[PDB]
Amino acid sequence: PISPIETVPVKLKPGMDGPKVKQWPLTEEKIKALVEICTEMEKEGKISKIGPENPYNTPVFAIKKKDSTKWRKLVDFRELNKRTQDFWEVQLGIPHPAGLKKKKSVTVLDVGDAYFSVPLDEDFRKYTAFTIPSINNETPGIRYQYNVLPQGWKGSPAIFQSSMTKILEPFRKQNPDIVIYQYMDDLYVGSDLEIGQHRTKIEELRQHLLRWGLTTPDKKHQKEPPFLWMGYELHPDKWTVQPIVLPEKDSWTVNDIQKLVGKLNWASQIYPGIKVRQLCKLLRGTKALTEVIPLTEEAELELAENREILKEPVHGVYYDPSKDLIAEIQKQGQGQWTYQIYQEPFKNLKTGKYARMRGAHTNDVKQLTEAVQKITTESIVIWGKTPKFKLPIQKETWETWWTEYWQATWIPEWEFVNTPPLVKLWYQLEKEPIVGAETFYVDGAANRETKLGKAGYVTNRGRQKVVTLTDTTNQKTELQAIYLALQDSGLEVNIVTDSQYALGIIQAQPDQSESELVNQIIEQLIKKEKVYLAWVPAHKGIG
Amino acid sequence: IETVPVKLKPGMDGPKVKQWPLTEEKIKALVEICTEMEKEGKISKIGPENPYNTPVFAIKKKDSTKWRKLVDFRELNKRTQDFPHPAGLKKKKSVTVLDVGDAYFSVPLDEDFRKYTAFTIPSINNETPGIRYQYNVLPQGWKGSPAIFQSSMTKILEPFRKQNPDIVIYQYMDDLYVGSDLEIGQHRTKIEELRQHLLRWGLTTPGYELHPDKWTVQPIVLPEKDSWTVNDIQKLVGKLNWASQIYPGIKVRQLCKLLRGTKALTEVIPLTEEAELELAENREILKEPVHGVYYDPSKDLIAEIQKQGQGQWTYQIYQEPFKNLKTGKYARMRGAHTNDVKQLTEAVQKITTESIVIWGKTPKFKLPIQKETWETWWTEYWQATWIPEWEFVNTPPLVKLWYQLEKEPIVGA
Ligand SMILES: Cc1c(Sc2ccccc2)n(COCCO)c(=O)[nH]c1=O
Repeated sequence: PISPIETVPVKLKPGMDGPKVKQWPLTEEKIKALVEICTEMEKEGKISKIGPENPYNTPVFAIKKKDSTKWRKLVDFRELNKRTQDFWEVQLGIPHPAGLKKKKSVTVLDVGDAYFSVPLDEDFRKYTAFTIPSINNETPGIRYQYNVLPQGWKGSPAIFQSSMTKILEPFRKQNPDIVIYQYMDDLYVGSDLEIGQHRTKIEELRQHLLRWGLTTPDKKHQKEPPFLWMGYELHPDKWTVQPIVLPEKDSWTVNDIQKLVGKLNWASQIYPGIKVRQLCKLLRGTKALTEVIPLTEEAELELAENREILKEPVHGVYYDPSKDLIAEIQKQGQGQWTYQIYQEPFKNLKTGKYARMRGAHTNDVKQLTEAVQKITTESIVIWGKTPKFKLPIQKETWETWWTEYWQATWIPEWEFVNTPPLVKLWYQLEKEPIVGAETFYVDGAANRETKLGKAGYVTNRGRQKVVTLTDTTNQKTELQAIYLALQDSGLEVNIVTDSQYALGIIQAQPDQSESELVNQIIEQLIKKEKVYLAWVPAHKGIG
Repeated sequence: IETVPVKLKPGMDGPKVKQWPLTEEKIKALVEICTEMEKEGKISKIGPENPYNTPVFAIKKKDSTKWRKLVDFRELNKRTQDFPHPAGLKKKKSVTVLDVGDAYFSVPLDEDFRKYTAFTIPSINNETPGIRYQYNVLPQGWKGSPAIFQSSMTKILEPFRKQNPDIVIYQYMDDLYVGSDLEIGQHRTKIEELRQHLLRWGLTTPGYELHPDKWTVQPIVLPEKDSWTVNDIQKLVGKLNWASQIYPGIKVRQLCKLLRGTKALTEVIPLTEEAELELAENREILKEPVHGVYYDPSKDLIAEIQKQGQGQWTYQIYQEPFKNLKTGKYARMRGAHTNDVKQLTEAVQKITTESIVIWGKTPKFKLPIQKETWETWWTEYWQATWIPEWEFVNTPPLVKLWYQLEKEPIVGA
């Protein structure tokens, strides 16, 4: 079958010329096959013999099929694909199940063979030149070239898509009640027409594609719902996740552990409970990927525990435009949040979780915001709209925070949902000095070269201290100064320092950071009921 | 109509920007607008053979309850070949911006260059391939556009120009800035006349508009107390020390001397005669903008924005740090209380407008916001035909405190 559709103008990359790689020697058997098959598709008008005026060549190979014991063929278009121009996109982003609309009936058109139905740009055809050699280390060989889109050629997938787009354009217009999704060779058609009505339209569609040289199977064929589509299992009323199986064995290698943790980490999105904490530990100081690791009992319980969670098959539902989109978020710990987008309570569309890395200095509220944002984007791409949020935070808490944050931020229309643990500001620096409180004039310095320093303080109350520190840096020293100040201070403290970093703590006041020292300071800050941190010009007279 | 051959800067290749996800609502609007434009022969559908792409989106201007298509030609423009600005409008009493964008749709664009104007309308949940279009006529927001329409524009304006030399007309892309010193009445009506003049030629050209000089770079004022506490002086000193970067004549030693000795922050300190002077002196230095700062045309303009909280925002337009050409304090627009993005975008626009009026150039923005946040909602409040360059930064606390001290009138108006 070969369609009468206009070819797409395809050209090579700027300044490049067509493939000229030589052909490999073949056994009498594979040669016979290649001749048979090539003559076959030649008669079908798919390929055509060419004269010696074509210097281009690409290596063809033969190999018995996937349970057939019959010889197939394959052309190695690598070189050609390297020279072929870049096309826009082959739609890199697939429809997530949660974004599909519930249809009374779906049908899958397997438009596979179609690749060999769309004609290739004539001018370009010459570049697909390939040769069927001869035993006799002959004179010439059986030369051919593709007239239709070659299987495996860079442009084929893209072209095929647009060609299909054009062919389906009219049908869609004349049948606006039918929705179609295109995915390579699979054409998914769904609607809400009484069984018979549906069947009829499908036939019209088939007839339609047929007219344009597109062969499609008879009897509303091959696959039927549930559709096993890329890890997902689509049912008429809900979608399910393919059973993620865990390899129960008694010997574990580094590689096998990494691969395991991988699957386990993907699973965490749909199974908020999976943990790999211990599992990761089995990778410390690994010398070889094939090294066997004695599974600790802690890991046994974790891995086993994970198996019990994966026992229950999870299923999400489809999108119904006539209902609101609600997204609820929870905090499972510092930096770990869970969310579930749904319309009707418990009838979840999509769920997931985000794991953060504390970084230089961040805070929960900030992270919540960062989550809301990600979720929002995800929603817009899926349901083309932003969900209403149900968040575990006080409106007052939010107000107090954002109205004073140095950076611009925003959280879409949300509603408070009293579900502990609620995220709250662990501490708040005072906006002015505390009356009747000790004042610690802190300072610290360390020799950059020797990494030897001193950190201490002096108070308006007479108290003083200093500590000589080995192997440290000025940053640590200054922070240390502030730390000690907080240690011996009291419930209400005023601390003045010339540290630039402290200034950062003032402007952001994070409740988590990578520097353990800062973490210490944070925990210390959370203990105090009143702390006023003030900064003054370094190397000046303030002391 | 005959067409002028346009080309990309030597060595450059066409833009290949990725389309940002759009909400269903605006996607519909784009389809609506695009199908219409297609029929009118403005744009043509293209296949996948074209690898180039530029982002598109839809916005609704204030006082406009119908969608308009905006494209992010920034990438393309920067790659387009190069081919006047007065002063008067800067000094004018009132200026009116006119959207003369449509006029471009009349002029055709060089066949071979069209490929570079490729854009895509996204599909919800990637259900279907995005619709790929391409311009045939001049595109709005493109720099080459006014650079081609120049001829028709000058002629079209000549009569009004010659019968009204007391008015300044400036064109910056899809906008026409018409300023005059005439009082509100005459000006409004005169603009209406200029409009009708354009209407007669074909294209529809849609308090009142701007006011050039009522925008004065306000100085930085230092607080005054009957008595100062250790803390106060510390703050004051901290600011001054930083300010010396802009005004090297600022000194703070005498104040620092009063700040010697581990005493309570609440402890009050009497200002010594020598300190009184140093302080007073600094006020004098700060009374006016630094000398020597002159706009260098060849260099780009930069604009830093700072969130002051309580709805206030501060900004600085400069070319070299501290050597600011202008400074200002933006107040929240009546209504945009719940979100910063609203205020930020609004601010961005107001500033660019002024950058245009004064220098006739778009300043690069240093936005105090996380990329992710900005990219996701800026379109929702954008109401300008142009899109300025921007980068995101971690706002240093010191600069914020300084400008926070910008002088404010006892009564605005
Ligand atoms: C096309 C389509 C599908 S099928 C599908 C296949 C691949 C990607 C997206 C949808 N399904 C799933 O229903 C299956 C059981 O009836 C659906 O619910 N709505 C649709 O419009």
